[PDB]
Amino acid sequence: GLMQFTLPVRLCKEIELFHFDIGPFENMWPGIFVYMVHRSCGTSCFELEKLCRFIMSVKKNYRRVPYHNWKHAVTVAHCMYAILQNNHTLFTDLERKGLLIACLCHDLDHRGFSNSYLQKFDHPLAALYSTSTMEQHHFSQTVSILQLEGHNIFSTLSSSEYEQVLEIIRKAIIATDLALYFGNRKQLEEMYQTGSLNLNNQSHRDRVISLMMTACDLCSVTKLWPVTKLTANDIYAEFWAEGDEMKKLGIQPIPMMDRDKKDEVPQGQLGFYNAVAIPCYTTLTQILPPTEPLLKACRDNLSQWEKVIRGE
Ligand SMILES: COCCn1cc(-c2cnc(N3CCOCC3)c3nc(COc4ccc5ccccc5n4)cn23)cn1
Ligand SMILES: [Mg+2]
Ligand SMILES: [Zn+2]
Repeated sequence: GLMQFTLPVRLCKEIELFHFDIGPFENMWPGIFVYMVHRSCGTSCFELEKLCRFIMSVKKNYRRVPYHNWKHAVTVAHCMYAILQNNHTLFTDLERKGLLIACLCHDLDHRGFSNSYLQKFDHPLAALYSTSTMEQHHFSQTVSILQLEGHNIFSTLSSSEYEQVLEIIRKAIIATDLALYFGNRKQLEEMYQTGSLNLNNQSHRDRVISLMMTACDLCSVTKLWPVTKLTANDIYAEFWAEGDEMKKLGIQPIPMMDRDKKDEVPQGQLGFYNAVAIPCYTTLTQILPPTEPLLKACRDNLSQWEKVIRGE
């Protein structure tokens, strides 16, 4: 059904840009993921029938929430695409496959509630996945969907190669738990500076991949402003929707998840960039220099928030 698709020539060149925006090509998002895989791992790392089967199932299990939904998955997948394409040598054939799948499934069957909420109100997900709650569920879902009839796109890997690819996927879905980013960047940051970072060192390698994921995951901040500005709202609908349930249970939510403090949105976003996004994209560039356009777009949108906060 999908299989017969081919991307328009108008988009081939734009799709390679880091600041590419999938937004006005909704009914092509699956096609673009077929595209980004064929361009990266060639047209014969997955049987086309099995890839298309898998993507549409991935789509199915993305809910109709405001931010953590199928649009957000593809956008992330795209960033990693642009990262991988700009640093083609540095990552193994096997890693390229995993990181393009892992991104796509990184928020699979997401409920639009944080781990804070799922843990504060004792959700069964928090009963099972004690830390990194939603992030563990997300990987879980990749497993089941892979085990579905005719979905195992990796089935052509050796038994050992198969297990390596799941590890990579699992590690990269967990690293998108922002709680782990701070420590991950902190440790990356020192390794590079104290001069001990080493691609060859597999534990070192995993952190590079984890930060990559965090860069792709938040990459809405790296687009043209009228995209970035629109995307900001999407996250807040979700956040405030969380707060609102808390309130219906007698509980006051924190400012970010309280729609009565929406006049502070620029304030939050300006502080988010400075506390999270900028450091992320600084350490990504420092380690992966040709991926610098991200940091550049992140700054651009930062001063756009400045402009707003002080009224221009
Ligand atoms: C506990 O919530 C889950 C963990 N968490 C997620 C975030 C977070 C993630 N992504 C954000 N993006 C990516 C998409 O483009 C918009 C920015 C993000 N923005 C924020 C905004 O930060 C705040 C902080 C305090 C605020 C207080 C009042 C009004 C707005 C605020 N925004 C938090 N996150 C912060 N903590
Ligand atoms: Mg997540
Ligand atoms: Zn995400």
